[PDB]
Amino acid sequence: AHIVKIYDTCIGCTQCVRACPLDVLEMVPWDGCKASQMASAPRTEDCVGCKRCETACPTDFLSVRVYLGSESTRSMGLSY
Amino acid sequence: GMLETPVTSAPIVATYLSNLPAYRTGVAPVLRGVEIGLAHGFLLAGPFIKLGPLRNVPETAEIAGSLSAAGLVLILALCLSIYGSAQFQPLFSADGWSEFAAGFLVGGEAGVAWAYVC
Amino acid sequence: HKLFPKFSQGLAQDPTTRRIWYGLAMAHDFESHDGMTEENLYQKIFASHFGQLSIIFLWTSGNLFHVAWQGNFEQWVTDPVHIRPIAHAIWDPHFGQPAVEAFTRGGASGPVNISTSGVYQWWYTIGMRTNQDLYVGSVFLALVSAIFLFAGWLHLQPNFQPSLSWFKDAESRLNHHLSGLFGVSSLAWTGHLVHVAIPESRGQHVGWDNFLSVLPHPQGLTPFFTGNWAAYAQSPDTASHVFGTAQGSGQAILTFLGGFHPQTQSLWLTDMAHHHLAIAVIFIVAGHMYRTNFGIGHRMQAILEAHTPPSGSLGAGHKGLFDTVNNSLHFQLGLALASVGTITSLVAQHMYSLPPYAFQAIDFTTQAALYTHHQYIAGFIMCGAFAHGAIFFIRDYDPEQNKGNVLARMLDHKEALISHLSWVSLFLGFHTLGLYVHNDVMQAFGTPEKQILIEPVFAQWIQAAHGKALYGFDFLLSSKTSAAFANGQSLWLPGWLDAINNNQNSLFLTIGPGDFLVHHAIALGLHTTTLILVKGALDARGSKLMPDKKDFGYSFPCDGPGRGGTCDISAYDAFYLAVFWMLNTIGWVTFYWHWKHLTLWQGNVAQFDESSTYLMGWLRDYLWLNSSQLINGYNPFGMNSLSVWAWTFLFGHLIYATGFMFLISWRGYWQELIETLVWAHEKTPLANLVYWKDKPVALSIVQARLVGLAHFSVGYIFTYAAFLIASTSGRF
Amino acid sequence: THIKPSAQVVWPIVGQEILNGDVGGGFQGIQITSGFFQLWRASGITSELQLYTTAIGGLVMAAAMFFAGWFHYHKAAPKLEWFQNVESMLNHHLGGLLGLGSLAWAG
Amino acid sequence: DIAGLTPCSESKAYAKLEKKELKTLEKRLKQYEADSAPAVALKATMERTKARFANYAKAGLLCGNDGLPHLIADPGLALKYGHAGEVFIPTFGFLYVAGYIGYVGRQYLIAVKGEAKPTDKEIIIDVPLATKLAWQGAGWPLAAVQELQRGTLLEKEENITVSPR
Amino acid sequence: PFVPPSWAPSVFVPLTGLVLPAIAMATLFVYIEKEAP
Amino acid sequence: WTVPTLNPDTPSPIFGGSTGGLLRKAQTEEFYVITWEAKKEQIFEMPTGGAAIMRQGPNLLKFGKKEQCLALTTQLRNKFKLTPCFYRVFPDGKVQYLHPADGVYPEKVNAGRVGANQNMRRIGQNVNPIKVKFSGRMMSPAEI
Ligand code: CLA
Ligand code: CLA
Ligand code: CLA
Ligand code: CLA
Ligand code: CLA
Ligand code: CLA
Ligand code: CLA
Ligand SMILES: CC1=C(/C=C/C(C)=C/C=C/C(C)=C/C=C/C=C(C)/C=C/C=C(C)/C=C/C2=C(C)CCCC2(C)C)C(C)(C)CCC1
Ligand code: SF4
Repeated sequence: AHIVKIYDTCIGCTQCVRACPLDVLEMVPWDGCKASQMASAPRTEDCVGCKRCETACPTDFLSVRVYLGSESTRSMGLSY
Repeated sequence: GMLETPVTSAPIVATYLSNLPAYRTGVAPVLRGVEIGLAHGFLLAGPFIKLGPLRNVPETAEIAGSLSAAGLVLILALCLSIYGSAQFQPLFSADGWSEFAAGFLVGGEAGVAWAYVC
Repeated sequence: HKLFPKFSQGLAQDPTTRRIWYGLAMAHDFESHDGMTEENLYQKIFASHFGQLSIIFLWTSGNLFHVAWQGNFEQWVTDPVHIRPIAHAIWDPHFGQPAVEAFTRGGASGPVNISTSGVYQWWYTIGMRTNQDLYVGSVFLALVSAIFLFAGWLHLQPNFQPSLSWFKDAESRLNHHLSGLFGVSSLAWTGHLVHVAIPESRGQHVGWDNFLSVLPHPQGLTPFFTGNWAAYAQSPDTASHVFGTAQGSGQAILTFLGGFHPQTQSLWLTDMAHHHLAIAVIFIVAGHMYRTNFGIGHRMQAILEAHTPPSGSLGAGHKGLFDTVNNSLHFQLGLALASVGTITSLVAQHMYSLPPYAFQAIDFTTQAALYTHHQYIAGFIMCGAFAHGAIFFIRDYDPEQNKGNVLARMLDHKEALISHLSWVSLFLGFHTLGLYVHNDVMQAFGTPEKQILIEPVFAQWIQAAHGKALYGFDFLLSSKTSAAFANGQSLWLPGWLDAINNNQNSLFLTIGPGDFLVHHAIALGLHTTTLILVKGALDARGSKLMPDKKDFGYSFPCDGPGRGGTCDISAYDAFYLAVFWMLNTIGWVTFYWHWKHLTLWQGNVAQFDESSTYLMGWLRDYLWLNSSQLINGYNPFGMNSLSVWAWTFLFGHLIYATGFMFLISWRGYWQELIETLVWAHEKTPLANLVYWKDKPVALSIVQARLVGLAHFSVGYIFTYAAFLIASTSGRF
Repeated sequence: THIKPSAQVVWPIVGQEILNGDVGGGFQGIQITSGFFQLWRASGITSELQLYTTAIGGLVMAAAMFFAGWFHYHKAAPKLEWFQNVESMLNHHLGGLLGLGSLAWAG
Repeated sequence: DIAGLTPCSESKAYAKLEKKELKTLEKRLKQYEADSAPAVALKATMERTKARFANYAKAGLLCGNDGLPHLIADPGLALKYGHAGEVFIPTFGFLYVAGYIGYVGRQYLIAVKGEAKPTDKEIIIDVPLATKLAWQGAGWPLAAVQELQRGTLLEKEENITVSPR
Repeated sequence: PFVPPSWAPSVFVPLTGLVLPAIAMATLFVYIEKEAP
Repeated sequence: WTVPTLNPDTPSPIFGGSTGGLLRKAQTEEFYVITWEAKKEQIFEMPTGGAAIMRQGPNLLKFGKKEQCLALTTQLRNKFKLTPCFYRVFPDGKVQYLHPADGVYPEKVNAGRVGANQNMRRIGQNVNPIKVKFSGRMMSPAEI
């Protein structure tokens, strides 16, 4: 399973969520930004590590980070 | 679903594949092994005789060809044995595949020995 | 899940074929295993170093055994000019009778290989005369290898495991190593030379039978304890001495004559004896420097805390560096590999020009093989030095324990470092390539008198400073009225001058504008490879494209296509890109070495002087010309003894080309192809009853770069070794 | 049979003049391998004047093609259903282009 | 002379190479007419060859054991033995023209950064401003050392760096 | 008494060329594919 | 909103059968089953290759990985304005519902979700790799 972390520089633009091809991230209530939205990664067991989320994030630097960890059958994207 | 095809789903092809010894579902793995070995060693005896390095020296071409065929059958039986040792931890079990590999060894050596006489 | 690999349960739970390759590639990276502590790390490293020692001594015992049983060593020593050294016999049942006839060269019973490794000259110089001595040496070294293997097993046992304080004791280890392992070993080698190897060259057998009854000097130990040490330099070997006999012999055991023996064209044994004796005394004195449990001695942390200059030009100086060398193993391995690579370059540079062993430098294929071998060894070891330095920065560097010292101030001005390395690389590339292309255009248009030929007056100035009377500068060793010339004249200069004013040896070869252009190409290759390696070491913590690069590690594939795309961004990938330049640079130095020595050995150095100033002269007169007998090793008319080097030449071209596949084509093509193969196997009847246990996937990106660079380098080495050995052995 | 076809000459500067080699016919230039000479002899061309006239003609046709481009983009640009008449396009190209081409060439 | 090199006017392989090139040119010449254009071209080639060898022997070049001109790159040795026109005067000529180009480019960059569209002046060149800076850049070493001595040649540490600096 | 006999290549070369590589690859293949308890 | 259930007797879309379908992962490990309710009969692109007619009403397809179900969900959601949901099916018959596991799609905020894997700091405030050496495994410094 890979390691996906969310950092407090998130501005709740929801871009990372709508970029993941695997439905790993979601938006939660929060009070740290004007949008009152923060990302969260409750389903990192299905994450393949494609890093579309990191591409979609506007902040400098990134507020979502994917650390490629141990591989499984789900993280390798195997249909077999 | 699976792509419907007159090659993958032909009746006479299905009966022919059901008649071959890898599919009969109720014969012993030793019998499957000796039949598969009597087929494959008999066919493998050929090109070692006709094309091997001793093919033009008379009286020794068939001897060296069958001896190399028997060595290759022994290597194949060792491959079957280590495949069964790595795979399962009636044909698809450890005891059944070990009986199948021993039957392939016996049938392949018998097929090479029968091809030397023929 | 599966057992293998037992050090990583993250790899053991991998359902793919990636598990096997990553268990192989991560077996010896002990710092990142499951449950690895620091004491366990040092203990496994200590046992692994024992294992390397045992493999080295088993390798040497095998060389000795195959020379003693299959070589012609007892026949080689009688006429070492006209008899080829035999490495080992050939038993290849795939052979035919022309190959058995052609590899039965002489004087052998069957097919044998002719050695280029130079072990006969070394063994004959250090005193071997018979095969039985080599058998005794092989049995002794197999016994020593078994002892080191047992000690590697032994120091892992729980009553024999050393503590962490034993490994981090730096003063005791430097004192014992510099005293014992250097000075006592050099003193014992002086003892070997004086007691055995000098009398064997005098025609007298000194073995374990009679060494307690044969005096090395006719007055033993009375000049040594009287202090009359000049008595051991009296009556050296005459300039008409036949090596291995008593004709023209001497009595001295410790001289300093300079130059070469006249017959063997090699260094004097008494000079090497007083060499090892002097440096033995120097290392035993140097090993009494640091503070062990005796009150006297230097304290290394106090030395590092002292050397901080005023005005703050180095900041905090060397403060806090003792806890970054002693606590880190990658820093120590980087220092060790930097030193050993530079020393290996030194070994090659001083063994081609000052050949130590008897009847070396008349065996030309041995010269070329030894130089090329140790130069490529040095190149790989230097790239490993910079790689483990980048690994130090990623894993072991603590910035709070280095606040203001020299190592942090290197990270502070890293952009100026990389920029000035970029400037010298671009300068040397533009002007060296421009001068070569200019001279190629002048040679093409029929006017060689227009071509830019810059004379190397600085290195010729150095050669005149060392005593070479060809360039007419006449200063400091070349002028008779010099102070250094007059002071060194009685003792070591008359051999050095006779050997440096000979144009038939490799001692300070005559140089010119081709040598100019190639030395600046060598500077280009060194500064460019240093640019990639230093830039990988310094941008390892992070760059502006990737500020958190230290959080991913040393060897990660990429960071994805975002931010413009980040391919080959890790420090491992900078190592990967720098191995190509290392191979390039050592290829330049060995093309240059080999072609200048081929033109020396043939006689026409004018051919090199005329053709080395333009790259078409290289391609025509070194690569095309010297590969005629190579590629004629086998042909439709027959074969000869060079057919194995022709097959190895094509073999290297093939492995090179196959590595281009892994370097050019990348993963996702192959992963889609393997998915179609998985479908094809699971749908084929009577073969889908057999099914894989590990799921087949493509090679990973980092694995692709390693496999491509591996095939690339192996094909590079085999191609050039085949060409070099075949040309130098076939034409001489 | 004893003259090498050459139709490129270099100017005498920086020594590149050596490229003008002895191709025969009292000429010095670069031997060409495009095969234009054989194509011109096969077409019945005998003088340099006819080749010059063909050069002027081809230049005129180039000017006509660039005018046709500018015209059919900026002044009178065909509609989409003109381009989609593929049956008519095949008829006109098979008759007029290949057919009348090889007819006029046979002529 | 220097490094055992003979002068080219004294070297014999120099004259041998001159004679060999004239021999190749006259072997190519002797298969044409007298007043034809290949004959005129080859005679101009031979004239330039003789003039080039006379000019190289005139300038005091040093030839080697193969008869080719060698250059001396040491300021004091070349100024002592009269070889300053081959590296030393060419290196200061190059530094003049290279610093010319660099100073004109730097003044163009600083001139176009002070506008509302610096990139748009970088793509589409302001030709009058470029020609003005190109003519004014002849006093570039004086202006360069004056910008060096005022501290306006350098940017301070307001530069872009990485988090470990 | 060091010299190995004249038949020693004809036995030792096919031994470490075929038989010990086969035993080594078979033992390593069985060790790779073993399930953890 | 409550968690829905899998009806195995749901009619599949009209499709002639591809070679890019299921493999032995469906029989040995898992396969994922998508379900949506259509408004009309209309052709869509199958993510495994080819075209297929969906039926008016409920539909049912089974794929081999999660990304195929997300690709079909994104296609049916952005082009046809539909609300699908895909499940996880084991060879025992165990059914695991997900997407939307909240019931509301994750591209908009909903109360009741608990934030997981959120570091409450910047990325420059991570520790150095020297601080996490000699743990039980490899650790990136962002793990703590
Ligand atoms: C791939 C191309 C190729 C081919 C066709 C050959 C062919 C040959 N080699 Mg050479 N060899 C090759 C590559 C090849 N080699 C390479 C790359 C090397 C260097 C590594 C060598 C090194 C080498 C050596 C050292 C020697 C040979 C020898 C031989 C000869 C006998 C080999 C033998 O007995 O095998 C046994 C043959 C088989 C087991 C045949 C299996 C293939 C069958 C026919 C496939 C059947 C498929 C079938 C149509 C499917 C039907 C399906 C249906 C039933 C449902 C034969 C002419 C020997 C010789 O003396 O040369 C004359 C020999 O000593 N080769
Ligand atoms: C490095 C070890 C090694 C050794 C010792 C040999 C030895 C031999 N090979 Mg080579 N071979 C090898 C590696 C080796 N091979 C590799 C790595 C390749 C791929 C590059 C090949 C590719 C190859 C081909 C294509 C052919 C050979 C052949 C041969 C035989 C030479 C021809 C001959 O005149 O013999 C006379 C031949 C005989 C007396 C009959 C050979 C039968 C042997 C002796 C049976 C061995 C019995 C043993 C139980 C087998 C199982 C061993 C296993 C359990 C470890 C000889 C036995 C030829 C051959 O097979 O000859 C028939 C042949 O056609 N080899
Ligand atoms: C001086 C001793 C020395 C020691 C004790 C170490 C120790 C280490 N190195 Mg270092 N290093 C060294 C020298 C040393 N190295 C040298 C000389 C180089 C230059 C090549 C390097 C370059 C280097 C890199 C780039 C890396 C290391 C890494 C490592 C660590 C793990 C090694 C491992 O598990 O891979 C196991 C090794 C293999 C599986 C080797 C595979 C085979 C290679 C590619 C060669 C294949 C050629 C083949 C043999 C030719 C056959 C030809 C055929 C025809 C016969 C370990 C700390 C790694 C690390 O620290 O990661 C953070 C790492 O990434 N080293
Ligand atoms: C022969 C092939 C080749 C050449 C010429 C180069 C050249 C270069 N490499 Mg590359 N490299 C190569 C192979 C090569 N490499 C390979 C196989 C790899 C492994 C992937 C690398 C990996 C690599 C790395 C990792 C780095 C380099 C760098 C460099 C530059 C070094 C500085 C220098 O010498 O500038 C002199 C310039 C040249 C020699 C290039 C020729 C420029 C010509 C003369 C100018 C244009 C002429 C003409 C007007 C063009 C007309 C074309 C027309 C269509 C308009 C130089 C451009 C380094 C760098 O960027 O340093 C600043 C660097 O860090 N290389
Ligand atoms: C079958 C078609 C065909 C073939 C084989 C030829 C053959 C020839 N032409 Mg002619 N030509 C043709 C039609 C063809 N022509 C047409 C349609 C035109 C008007 C555009 C011309 C206009 C033309 C001119 C102005 C000249 C020639 C010349 C020549 C000769 C020179 C070599 C050459 O052109 O390569 C051979 C060409 C081919 C092999 C490919 C032609 C394919 C055509 C375009 C499509 C045919 C498709 C057909 C239905 C199936 C054929 C499939 C395939 C095997 C080709 C050669 C005899 C030269 C000459 O007269 O020298 C003495 C010359 O100056 N041709
Ligand atoms: C790039 C480095 C470099 C190197 C290796 C050389 C090498 C040399 N220089 Mg040159 N030179 C250089 C750059 C260099 N130069 C530069 C940049 C300048 C302008 C400042 C000069 C200006 C210059 C003059 C005026 C003279 C030399 C001379 C020499 C030769 C002997 C110098 C000596 O013995 O002192 C050791 C070498 C150095 C310290 C290297 C730096 C050289 C400095 C700049 C000048 C040293 C001159 C020396 C003190 C005078 C010796 C007098 C001689 C009769 C013994 C030697 C070949 C002398 C000569 O012509 O000998 C035949 C001489 O008279 N050089
Ligand atoms: C270690 C270096 C080394 C190398 C590279 C070689 C290489 C060779 N040996 Mg020699 N051998 C060696 C040491 C070595 N030997 C030593 C020290 C002895 C004395 C015991 C021998 C005794 C010997 C005999 C009697 C013969 C050879 C022969 C050969 C040749 C054929 C290969 C073979 O079958 O050998 C087999 C190897 C042995 C019999 C001894 C090696 C035993 C050591 C302890 C193995 C070490 C294990 C190794 C480090 C790791 C293996 C496991 C790993 C691969 C997974 C080949 C040139 C044959 C030959 O000469 O052909 C013409 C032959 O007949 N060797
Ligand atoms: C990355 C890194 C690293 C690495 C680095 C390296 C790898 C380096 C290299 C280095 C080197 C590789 C160096 C070298 C050096 C050398 C030198 C510096 C030398 C000098 C010499 C001299 C000085 C001499 C002189 C002389 C002469 C010439 C003659 C006369 C006499 C005399 C002797 C005086 C480390 C580990 C730190 C860590 C951190 C990171
Ligand atoms: S990596 Fe692929 S899966 Fe993991 S988050 Fe970014 S997009 Fe979603």
